[PDB]
Amino acid sequence: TSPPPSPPPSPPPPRPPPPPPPPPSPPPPNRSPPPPPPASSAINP
Amino acid sequence: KPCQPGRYQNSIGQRVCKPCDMGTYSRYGGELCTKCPAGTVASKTGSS
Ligand SMILES: *[C@H]1O[C@H](CO)[C@H](O)[C@H](O)[C@H]1O
Ligand SMILES: *[C@H]1O[C@H](CO)[C@H](O)[C@H](O)[C@H]1O
Ligand SMILES: *[C@H]1O[C@H](CO)[C@H](O)[C@H](O)[C@H]1O
Ligand SMILES: *[C@H]1O[C@H](CO)[C@H](O)[C@H](O)[C@H]1O
Ligand SMILES: *[C@H]1O[C@H](CO)[C@H](O)[C@H](O)[C@H]1O
Repeated sequence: TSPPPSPPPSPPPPRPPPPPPPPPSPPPPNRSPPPPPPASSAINP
Repeated sequence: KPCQPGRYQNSIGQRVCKPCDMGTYSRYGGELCTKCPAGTVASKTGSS
């Protein structure tokens, strides 16, 4: 006698998870300070 | 009188010496504060 109807294609796995978040991006470069004012002249006599 | 250590004065005819910011030192009266050499430190602003 002939066999039965051959089975279907079994499903795939339930699929993996996603990637976690990234770290906090670093801070901007520390800005430099300004220039010293010019040398003032003598005070009033 | 000359400026005391830790102070500088880069102008003529003034009656006040100014203090040196952190990272710089100064001996007895000098025109400008000189940065600490490589390998040495100075924390405060009255650094001598
Ligand atoms: C199913 O199989 C048998 C023999 O295995 C026969 O050929 C039948 O004709 C077929 O339907
Ligand atoms: C599919 O499966 C059946 C059995 O159910 C049989 O082995 C066939 O030969 C196959 O094609
Ligand atoms: C996976 O499923 C198919 C049919 O869905 C078949 O029964 C296989 O035997 C099973 O491994
Ligand atoms: C700042 O850097 C982090 C990596 O630590 C991340 O890629 C951010 O998207 C970026 O803007
Ligand atoms: C000015 O100062 C900041 C931090 O002190 C930084 O080094 C810059 O490169 C400089 O130009």
